[PDB]
Amino acid sequence: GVHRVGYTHPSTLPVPCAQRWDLRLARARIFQEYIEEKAPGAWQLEDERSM
Amino acid sequence: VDQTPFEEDQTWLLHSIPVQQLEMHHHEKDLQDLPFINHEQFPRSLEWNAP
Amino acid sequence: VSTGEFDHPPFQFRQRHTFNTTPLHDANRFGGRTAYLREIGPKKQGRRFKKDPRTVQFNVDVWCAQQTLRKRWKQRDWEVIEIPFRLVPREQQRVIPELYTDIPQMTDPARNDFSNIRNKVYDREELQGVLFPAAGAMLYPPLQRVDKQAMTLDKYL
Amino acid sequence: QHWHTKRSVLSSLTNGRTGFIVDGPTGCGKSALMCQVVHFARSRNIVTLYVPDAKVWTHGEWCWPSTILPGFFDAPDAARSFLKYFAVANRATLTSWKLRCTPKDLPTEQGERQPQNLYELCEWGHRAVAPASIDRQSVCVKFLMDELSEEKKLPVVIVVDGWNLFSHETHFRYPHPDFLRGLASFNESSTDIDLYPQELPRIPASRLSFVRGLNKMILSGDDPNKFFITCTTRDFKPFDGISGFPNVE
Amino acid sequence: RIGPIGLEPHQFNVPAELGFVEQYDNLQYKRYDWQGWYQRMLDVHNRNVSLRCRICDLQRLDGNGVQFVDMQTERRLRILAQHRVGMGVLKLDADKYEDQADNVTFGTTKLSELLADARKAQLGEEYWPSVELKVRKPSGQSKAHY
Amino acid sequence: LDRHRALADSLRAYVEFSTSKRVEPWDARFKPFDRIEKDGVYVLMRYMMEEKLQLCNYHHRPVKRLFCNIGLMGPQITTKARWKPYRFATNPAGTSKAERMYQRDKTVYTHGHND
Amino acid sequence: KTVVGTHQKMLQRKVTCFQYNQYGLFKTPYYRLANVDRYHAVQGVAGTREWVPYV
Amino acid sequence: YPFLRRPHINPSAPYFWSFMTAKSQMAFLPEENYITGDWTGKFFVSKRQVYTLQHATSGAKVRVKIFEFNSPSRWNIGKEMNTLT
Amino acid sequence: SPHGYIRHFENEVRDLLQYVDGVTPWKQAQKIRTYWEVRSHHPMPQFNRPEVAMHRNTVGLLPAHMWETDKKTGKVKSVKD
Amino acid sequence: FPFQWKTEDWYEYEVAKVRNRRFVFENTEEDGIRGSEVTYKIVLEGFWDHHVMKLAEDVCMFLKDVGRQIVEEKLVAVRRLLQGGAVDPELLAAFNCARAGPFGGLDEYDKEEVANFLRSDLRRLEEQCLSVINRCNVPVPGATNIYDPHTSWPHVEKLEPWVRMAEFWTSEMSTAHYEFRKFFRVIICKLPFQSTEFEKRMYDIRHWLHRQTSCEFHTIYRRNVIHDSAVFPTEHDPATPTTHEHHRMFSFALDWQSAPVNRLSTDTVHEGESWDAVAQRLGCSVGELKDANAERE
Amino acid sequence: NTFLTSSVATPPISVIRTGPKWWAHPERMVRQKLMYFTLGVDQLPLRRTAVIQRDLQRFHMCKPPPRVGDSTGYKRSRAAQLNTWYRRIQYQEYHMQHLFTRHVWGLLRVYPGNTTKIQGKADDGYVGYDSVPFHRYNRAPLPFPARELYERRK
RNA sequence: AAAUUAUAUUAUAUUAUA
Ligand SMILES: Nc1nc2c(ncn2[C@@H]2O[C@H](COP(=O)(O)OP(=O)(O)OP(=O)(O)O)[C@@H](O)[C@H]2O)c(=O)[nH]1
Ligand SMILES: [Mg+2]
Repeated sequence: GVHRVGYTHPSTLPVPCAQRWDLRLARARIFQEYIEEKAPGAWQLEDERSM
Repeated sequence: VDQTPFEEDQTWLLHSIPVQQLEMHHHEKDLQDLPFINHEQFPRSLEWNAP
Repeated sequence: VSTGEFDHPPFQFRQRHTFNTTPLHDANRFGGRTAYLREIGPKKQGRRFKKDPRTVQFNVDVWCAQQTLRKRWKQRDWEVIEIPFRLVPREQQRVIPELYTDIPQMTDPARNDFSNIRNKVYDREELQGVLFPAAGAMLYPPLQRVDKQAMTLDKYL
Repeated sequence: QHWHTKRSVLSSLTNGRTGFIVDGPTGCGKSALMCQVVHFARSRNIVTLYVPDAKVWTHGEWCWPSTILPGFFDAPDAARSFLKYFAVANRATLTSWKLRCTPKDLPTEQGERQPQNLYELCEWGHRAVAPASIDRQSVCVKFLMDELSEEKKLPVVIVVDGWNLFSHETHFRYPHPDFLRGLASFNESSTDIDLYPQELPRIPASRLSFVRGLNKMILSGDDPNKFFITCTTRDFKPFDGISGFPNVE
Repeated sequence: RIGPIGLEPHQFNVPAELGFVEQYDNLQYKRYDWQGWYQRMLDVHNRNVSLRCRICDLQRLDGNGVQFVDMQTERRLRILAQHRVGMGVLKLDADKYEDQADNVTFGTTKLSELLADARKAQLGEEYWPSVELKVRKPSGQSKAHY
Repeated sequence: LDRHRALADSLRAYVEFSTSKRVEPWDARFKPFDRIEKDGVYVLMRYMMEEKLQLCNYHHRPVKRLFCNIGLMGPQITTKARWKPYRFATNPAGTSKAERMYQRDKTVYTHGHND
Repeated sequence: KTVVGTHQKMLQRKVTCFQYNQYGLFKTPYYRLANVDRYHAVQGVAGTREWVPYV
Repeated sequence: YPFLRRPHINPSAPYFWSFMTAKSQMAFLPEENYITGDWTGKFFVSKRQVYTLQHATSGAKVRVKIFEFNSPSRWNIGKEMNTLT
Repeated sequence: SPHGYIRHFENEVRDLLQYVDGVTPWKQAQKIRTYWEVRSHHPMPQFNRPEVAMHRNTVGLLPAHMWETDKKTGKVKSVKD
Repeated sequence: FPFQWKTEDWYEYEVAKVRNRRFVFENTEEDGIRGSEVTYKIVLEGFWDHHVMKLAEDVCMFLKDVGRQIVEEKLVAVRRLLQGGAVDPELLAAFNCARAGPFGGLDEYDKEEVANFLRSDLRRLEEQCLSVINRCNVPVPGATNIYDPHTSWPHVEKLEPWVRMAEFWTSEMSTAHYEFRKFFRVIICKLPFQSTEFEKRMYDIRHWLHRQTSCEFHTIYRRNVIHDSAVFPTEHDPATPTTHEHHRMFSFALDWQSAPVNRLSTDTVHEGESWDAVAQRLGCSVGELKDANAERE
Repeated sequence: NTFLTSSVATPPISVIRTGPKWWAHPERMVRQKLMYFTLGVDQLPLRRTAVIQRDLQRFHMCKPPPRVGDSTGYKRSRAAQLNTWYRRIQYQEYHMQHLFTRHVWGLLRVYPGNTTKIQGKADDGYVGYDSVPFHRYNRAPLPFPARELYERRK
């Protein structure tokens, strides 16, 4: 349902590992990807006529 | 704070989502005017693979 | 394979509630989602989009995509947890490519496990040593698995 | 039917478990075998619990919170029908069932007799005027599951059609807390129940008092008396990658 | 095989493919006063340079003896380049500038930036990318205790 | 001089439409709304959803959204139970007539949003 | 991150003042006058059969 | 004919600010509501100029292509010249 | 020279923003107003749309002192200048 | 057999097969017709299908006799390089360039081992130059199949024609349906070396083409790319990490510099600094600091 | 039933002239048999309708041969005798479908469409929420809400 | 008075009256 998106630092985990959000941030740093803030999580609709 | 994609039909239906009213637009398919005025600059094949 | 309706009925003469014939905007069609696009009477910017074929086809494509999304998300009995490479089981100690990057990868062809790694779902009760090291009280009980070699009612004993 | 003599045999049959769950593809002989074993159990004068469809409990019409059980819920119509039909099915043995752990100060209208039997208890439960039956069924299901858990000498076969609906979440969801919090107006109260819908966490089956008593008999190992010969259902709608809208005709 | 060769231990040699299109008209736009802008249109329309490299060619030893791309380096490169990696081949289609020389310069720069970001998995385990397991909900045996 | 007072009158009619009470937007013929008022859904509206329906003045969209958010009878309620049509739920509270749909003043331009 | 708050609103007002000050800026969409014929004076409509798109 | 591509392009109470007006209120006024550069004076203004407070306050001349607005009021403020005619 | 999308024009966007901030004074840019800043002078600037929150419109939202109403019908019979 | 599958695997198969269409490595170090060093594709286009088919017989016969002459010129050089030669000292210095080898420390290759790595590569040139020459002597006019890669060099590959139809009035009376069309044959030339003599000869086919028949050229060649670990270093993450606010709209021009980042190669020595103290501050070895500053003692 | 709109009546000859499209559609004829099989009722006029139209669709693509001429009208009248015999059995199933469905809809508390008669509950044509505010052929004003044909407690 | 040329399918329309 309605929730808050979480983030765990690798310094807080018992085994450290690179997360996926900072990997996304590194990819956006490399390829200059615009990160939309107001993109809703409920609206993930595929173009099912083509896909 | 974000929302997950819904699982019931009544939450998708009763959510205030506007419908398409004016002419729809695509960021690359607007140079081509419409599917009937589909504009092609060069007559390359449709199975032309770029090297 | 699915037998639900996808396309919109075309534009023609105004249909009547007869045999093999439904009106063009009925509450039975598309769960009543044509109520947004109907005119009850038997301002041009609010009247022209209800009669355009591409507009109503895009709207029913959006509604069918919403139905496909809610049925794909109601299938989910799991969730994705970012687990480090060391504590993961042996089938996930490989280089897993991204989606639509390579051939759909089998899980383990050497150990006779021919199944997609992206559809693999692991039990929560078998990863309590990985997901919950701080509790130390065994918050979930161990899964009772049946003895397949035990003489039971299935084997006429 | 005589379990105390063949207890080791029945333990070897179930592999020590409380009963059997029957699974297979859809349209097999699952519910037919459930009706067959209800016939087998009730033809041999055994007290038998039969839930002929589990989707009247979990996927029911409406959900109501339990009156005496805090944090629990009830399906009132399915419980009224169950308390009617189980009583009229097993009246032969429930009238000889003396109430062991049952309070005798039950609320009782003028002209009605206080229940001294388990059949009398279910008759107190399901036979009532609305809306007093809505809390009477909650009290009756609680004390019926309490009275079932204490009997260790009479064999009670429990047959449920579709146990896979009692093992996951019932389709009811929790109410929004703004319903119980109270509002003065809708304009300035910081609420959105009238503006936008949202999906709250879904209620599991273990929060129903009927399935609470069932899981209390299952998990507690002090009941070598209840044999759960149940099955699953695969009655669900199809989905094969895409789905349009279902044609209503 | 053209290209520079690095002999220092901080310079790795990547054997890579470059694909590009040459197109000159010879029928109508071979010569007249239109020929300049038509040839410029053919050149800027063919501005794409496809830079391709196998990941197996990146799994060699560096100048310091350590392997260039290891398993965790390969995982971080696959995650940082999501759709640009396909069938064991990292491919970058540079279309940014009108000329193909500036496009291959930009593609070499982006390949080096992606490699330098992916090489962080050799620093420690905190740069190893996390495995995404589809962990199930608690089962009915666990939900019975609720 | 007439367009300004006409726009003011139409805006006043729209706000008095938004303030006033409506009839029940659900059909009392179809289940689960067909049941008696002493059992079922009308029990749960009486003790839990009474102030929420009284505050929203029984317009069909907030009543359907409160029935969505009450959770104890969804999601089958808003799909299986038939609701009154949009022009039929527009009618004010205590109408008891089908002529009242056409009795309202049509000189205003609220696009069907007047009593 | 560098430009936030009052600097962003001031920059948006300044670029709006720059955008309105350009007399003759072509903001006309392409499909309004994309039906002009070069050989004859007959005016067709793009989207119908009165116009061919390639030649 | 294609959808809403005609080259030659109403009272409503609940759709007053949303019918033939800009979608957002965050956006600024259009180009005809401001003076671009050095002008000798225009004979008429365009139909997309928003009626502001200073139209009814000052009231020098309002010429719309004709149309003469000599009755100033505050019920026109915030709306373009299309629905005012 | 960059080609295609605006994301490929990094230096040109910087030079354009620097030139726009260079030539434009702030005393000119003060005069440009948004739509709600003009609509605030309307006697009834704000009301809900009938798509989401139409039931939240209250009787205090009307500028009832700026018109004259009829006592029998309840309609507005005159408007104040 | 019979084939019955899950639908989710079929949904994943069909998207992966179309997205990986041009994710192909053409010039691989391998055997015959698959493996090569450079790949030339000459896309011929004309208005008639027999026009492009007769051109693709004219160009393939031309590039067969030219390409056999060039590969014979390379085969006569490779067989001289295999009879004997002197090892280049720059080639020997390229093998002894790394600090640590596979066996730990410096791997000192002599002139025997470096000439062995050169001989094993030139043995691959002979097996790949004979593969092109043998496929250039096969298509006699008695039996010719230039559409098969195993038979002829170069081979011709089919391409789908570009067809565009028009719907216009013949008057509101009737609708005419005329289609513009042009047909394509591509010619795949796979050479196991880069030859500018062949690229010059391939580019001048445009001067003797057929009537109303043009062409375009594709080239997929191998090129060495250097990843400099000093211009693009592998460093730790910063202490204050980046967020989504650094990746807003127009953060591509106002927040981020272009790659690479400029790092200072000059420094100034402070008051009490020595050779061991500057190298500690710069994070380098002391002997490495003196080699960059061999002018100053 | 969720079809509550006002409807248009059709003659029974136009229904049966559809043939395999709507009248003898095999999916529709199967679920008509499940209505009769649930009530413990033999499906004899429905089986009579299916066996006729099974053979009628089998030769429906063949062209009839030209008749060179007969002295008496006996083979032409026999071909017309069996033709009007097949219409009357299909007229009986057309009435048997509309008879039992309105009888089942009175049992399942199902509200029919506009101007539709259910023999037990609504002898007149039941109308609910029509676009016309009055009864179309009884000439009576409609109350709000719609008329309830059944009791309340489900 | 035969052979069948026959297309056939279903829906709509007006100053109710502004
Ligand atoms: N009389 C009888 N009928 C049977 C028997 N086995 C199967 N059937 C038939 O098979 C059908 C399937 O019965 P169910 O047991 O309800 O099917 P299911 O396996 O539960 O299918 P789901 O409900 O989708 O899980 C029934 O309608 C019966 O008519 C049997 O042993 N005796
Ligand atoms: Mg079953």
